[PDB]
Amino acid sequence: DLTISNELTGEIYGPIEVSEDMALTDLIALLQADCGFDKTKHDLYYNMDILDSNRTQSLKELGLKTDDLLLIRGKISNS
Amino acid sequence: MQIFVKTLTGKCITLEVEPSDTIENVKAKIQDKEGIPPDQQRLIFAGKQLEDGRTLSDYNIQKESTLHLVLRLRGG
Repeated sequence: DLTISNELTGEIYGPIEVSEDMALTDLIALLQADCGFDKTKHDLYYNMDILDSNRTQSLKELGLKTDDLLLIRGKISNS
Repeated sequence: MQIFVKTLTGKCITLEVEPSDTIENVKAKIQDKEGIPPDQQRLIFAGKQLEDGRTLSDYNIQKESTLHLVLRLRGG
């Protein structure tokens, strides 16, 4: 139940179906394409924390469940 | 009818509503339970945003509908 909410532009996306066998980078790709996320000039808020380089763990390791939500923030006045 | 509202914190809340219930009224029920002000409450159903001045039947919201409650946080 991927709940992508880009509160920077006020754009909410539809609920995407995720899987444990799904690569993190694959999801990130969709995020950078559809949502417009960026791993250089954007900050990814996972639940209540930031996706740091230390968190190289995949979805099935980060703790994905029935409710998966990704918040897009950062940019300028936030980072 | 009963609906399911999932918050960003990963909480599944069930609310008792009617097909003729207004979105704003639903927000009031959320406010009464969670305490979060209606102004900071952004409800989205199936990717479609719900306006306070609209009803559940307007968005075809039926029983056991899964809604997403986004909170417009001023800080981050």
